Amino acid sequence: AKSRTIGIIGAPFSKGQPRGGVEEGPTVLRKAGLLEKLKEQECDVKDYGDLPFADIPNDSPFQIVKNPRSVGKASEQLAGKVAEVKKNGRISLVLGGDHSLAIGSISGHARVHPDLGVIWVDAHTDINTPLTTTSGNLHGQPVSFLLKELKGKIPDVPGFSWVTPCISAKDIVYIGLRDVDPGEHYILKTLGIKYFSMTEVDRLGIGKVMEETLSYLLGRKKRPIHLSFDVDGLDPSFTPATGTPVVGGLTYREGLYITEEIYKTGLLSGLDIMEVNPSLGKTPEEVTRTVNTAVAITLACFGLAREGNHKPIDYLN
Amino acid sequence: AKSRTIGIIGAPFSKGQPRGGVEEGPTVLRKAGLLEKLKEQECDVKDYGDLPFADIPNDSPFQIVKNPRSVGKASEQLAGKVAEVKKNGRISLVLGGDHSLAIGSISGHARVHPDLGVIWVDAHTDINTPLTTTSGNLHGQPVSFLLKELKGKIPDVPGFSWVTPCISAKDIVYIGLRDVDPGEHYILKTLGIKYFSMTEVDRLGIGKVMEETLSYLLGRKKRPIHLSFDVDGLDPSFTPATGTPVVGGLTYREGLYITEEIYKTGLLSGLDIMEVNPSLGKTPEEVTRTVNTAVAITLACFGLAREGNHKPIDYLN
Amino acid sequence: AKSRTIGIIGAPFSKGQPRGGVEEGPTVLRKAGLLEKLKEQECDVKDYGDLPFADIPNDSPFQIVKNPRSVGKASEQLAGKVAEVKKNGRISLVLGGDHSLAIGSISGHARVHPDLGVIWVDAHTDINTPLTTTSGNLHGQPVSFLLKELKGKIPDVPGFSWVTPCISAKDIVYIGLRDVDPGEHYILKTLGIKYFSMTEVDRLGIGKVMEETLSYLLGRKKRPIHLSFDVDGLDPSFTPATGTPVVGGLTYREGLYITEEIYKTGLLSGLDIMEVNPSLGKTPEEVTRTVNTAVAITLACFGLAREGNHKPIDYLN
Ligand SMILES: N[C@H]1CN[C@H](C(=O)O)[C@@H]1CCC[B-](O)(O)O
Ligand SMILES: N[C@H]1CN[C@H](C(=O)O)[C@@H]1CCC[B-](O)(O)O
Ligand SMILES: N[C@H]1CN[C@H](C(=O)O)[C@@H]1CCC[B-](O)(O)O
Ligand SMILES: [Mn+2]
Ligand SMILES: [Mn+2]
Ligand SMILES: [Mn+2]
Ligand SMILES: [Mn+2]
Ligand SMILES: [Mn+2]
Ligand SMILES: [Mn+2]
Repeated sequence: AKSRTIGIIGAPFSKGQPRGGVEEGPTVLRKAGLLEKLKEQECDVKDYGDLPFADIPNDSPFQIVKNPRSVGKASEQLAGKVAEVKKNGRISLVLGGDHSLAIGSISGHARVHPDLGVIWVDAHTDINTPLTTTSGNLHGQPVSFLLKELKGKIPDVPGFSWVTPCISAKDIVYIGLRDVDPGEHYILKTLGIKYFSMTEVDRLGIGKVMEETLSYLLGRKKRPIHLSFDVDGLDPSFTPATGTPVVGGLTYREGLYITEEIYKTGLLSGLDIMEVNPSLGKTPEEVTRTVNTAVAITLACFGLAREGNHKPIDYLN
Repeated sequence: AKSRTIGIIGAPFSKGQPRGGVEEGPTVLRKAGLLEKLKEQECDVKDYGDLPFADIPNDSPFQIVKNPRSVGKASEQLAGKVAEVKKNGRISLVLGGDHSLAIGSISGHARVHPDLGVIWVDAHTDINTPLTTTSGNLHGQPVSFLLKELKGKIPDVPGFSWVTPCISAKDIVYIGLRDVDPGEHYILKTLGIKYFSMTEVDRLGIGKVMEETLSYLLGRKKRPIHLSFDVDGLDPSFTPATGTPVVGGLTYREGLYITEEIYKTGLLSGLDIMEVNPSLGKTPEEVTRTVNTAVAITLACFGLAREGNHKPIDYLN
Repeated sequence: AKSRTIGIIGAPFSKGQPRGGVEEGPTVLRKAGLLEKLKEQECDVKDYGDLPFADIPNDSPFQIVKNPRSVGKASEQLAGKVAEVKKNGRISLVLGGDHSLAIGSISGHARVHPDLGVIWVDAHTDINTPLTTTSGNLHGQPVSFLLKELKGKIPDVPGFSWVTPCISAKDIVYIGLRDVDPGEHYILKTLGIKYFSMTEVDRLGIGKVMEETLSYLLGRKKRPIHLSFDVDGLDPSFTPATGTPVVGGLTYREGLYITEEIYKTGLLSGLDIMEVNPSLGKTPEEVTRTVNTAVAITLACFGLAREGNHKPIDYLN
């Protein structure tokens, strides 16, 4: 089935942020048996392997922006790989790797499906520009590079000349926001982007959040869905092995609900599983908890339901 | 009052599953002060003791089905004990023991009140038949033995010739589901059983879940309610000393809400507190946490309200 | 701005309850950087200091009521300090200290704003009278001293002759109740006080809870809001270093939701942050978790939003 035909892309890349270990995310998600688990769920899985990201020595900052050429090149390569998977009629499944890789993942997905609408699950908006950033970490900026409305607000950053903004402010929905920088809040409000911060989740419940998200993106006409999932979108009691944990996040149940609802549209076309950092657990159990939650999230995207699943056969015979 | 008149039955039985210790459930719930706590809540409590379950040596399997004669006999004896408590005008309170004991609890209760509706609080449906089961553990099959629509799908299992299905698929509501076998999902869907898996709980909220459950069972006419509570229905952060724990369960609040709402009907007629296994805690605190949550759930069933309680006297005099 | 103009009052007082350490609540909230954090959020903060509470030797009980003169005097002094802050056109921010101090905090606030409405966030009603109390702890009685409908039910307690009931039963809404004494439940029902015990929160969701609370208090016309927040209203998994912890409380998210909603009215006029006890943590982390949650609560009251905040400047220039 279309909704269960997958192309796995490993993106072992960490230079969009300063914490070592996020490059081990594809390895640990594979070691947990993600591919096997998906195959046991009637998925047609093709593994495109782990992208080689050749070292760029002397990758000096663009102002405060760290490793621009490396981040630019990794996303550029990933865009080509995602476009190939999309041309092969498969849902692209990007195993990260820091969230700067979403530049390549969506850009690549938008080359084959330009009418796509994004669902961004994160505690963070990742919408800082190279000029509003105070950290210079590119995993906090991918959305600014992708938005058509911010063309003219993005300076010429080395490694990013290949980037053409592929999404309008109306084609993205945020879910799980709770750590937004002033520049980002300003951008979010002046561009009128649709979002459900934890405040809206608390007000409405995840049921109405999903009803509104899917209606806002798909109401007019069915279109492909790109879900960019930052594991820090979920509460640190579920995904603690991550770079930027923020308290009061989405529960394990809320995460499964989001992904179950997306599955049920039959329109998932791209998926990013990001910011899993296996060297950031306080104990080895914190690492396995994060990886297991990330696996459970991914499996929900491709049909795994809490009410159960069965094959189209008579089990009472 | 009818809703606070109780007959306690201990069912120290473990052979419906492979993990030792669940037979200690009645002991540990009693030691926690359950009887005394109920009496402090204006309950008329009579203790019918712990059933003796005389050893059946040479209880060889029926195909893959383990200890069929022992499970069959324990349920058969429990049905007789429950029918006696029901004849004595008391709400039967079965302290388990594994969930295969629900065969006897509900069969026994249905002898006195054949019009009863069942609320099944669990992470599992427990509706495998002796032919769909892959484990052969009878705690995973009690509902299949009880359903009238499955008559002809249940083979002649040694120890179960006394069983006559007493409930129709429309007389049961499941709450908390999150671990359903394929055969069970097939049965659940083809029989059109009403259920609220974690997915529906997430979508609707526990408020609407309870409104729908009580309307669905009591809308046509008021009838007696049998609540079969498996402690694994709740999240393992609340009930960890249990055999088959599954992440993402019902919260402590959701468990208290379900039982509050049932109490308020004035129609609770039978209660099962099952799967408490005091030898399955990782620490002694995990055991006391489980037992305390089970006690709290029980007290809500017999009137303990979070808003408070008061006697019909003038407290300001 | 009115909603961000604050007068800080430290109330290091513990004699309304028997557990030592709650007098250290103002110290630990200050050490966490509360004042500085408020100033970084565009608040105009004036610090009125920590009240000196002189020892009252020979403070004999009034029946079972412990330290009546000390509790009466601390509240009396606090009422004078709150009235001063209110006359200076600032929102009074009381850092406690036990909940007995709410006698002084609301009485003082009502002298300047007699039309105020009270939101009481707590696991408890604190509405026991000196005659319904079984513990004799005055932090479990402040509402009874304040209610006009209970005039004639409050005996002449030494230290409280200065007290004039300033609020009617219709001017108070409780949120998070789950541990109510019989006498308190009787008072709550016979006076017809509006409340959302954890049962109503579970039923309605915090969104509807807040909608109803604000409509019930502000419906007729805008009036000043007094939020008396007891950190035990929140679940002990968020605020464990407190005297009277009760399981199944409001979540970190729900607490922030209540305070974000109150901020948005622009009508917060009085705030109490009570029952933080830094000597009641099991680990040093339990203390920092409680203090951090209490800081987050206070900050949402003065504008800190989870969707983010920005200054009225062009961030894209
Ligand atoms: N503290 C946040 C908000 N802004 C910061 C930045 O701009 O560097 C961090 C970005 C998180 C990226 B993430 O969502 O992929 O984790
Ligand atoms: N993992 C579940 C689903 N089905 C399995 C089986 O058929 O043996 C397990 C039974 C649990 C019993 B219980 O609900 O009483 O806890
Ligand atoms: N268990 C409660 C209810 N009544 C008791 C009392 O009257 O002393 C306890 C007081 C807690 C007050 B507090 O909310 O300020 O913590
Ligand atoms: Mn991100
Ligand atoms: Mn993030
Ligand atoms: Mn069960
Ligand atoms: Mn179960
Ligand atoms: Mn209080
Ligand atoms: Mn309290």
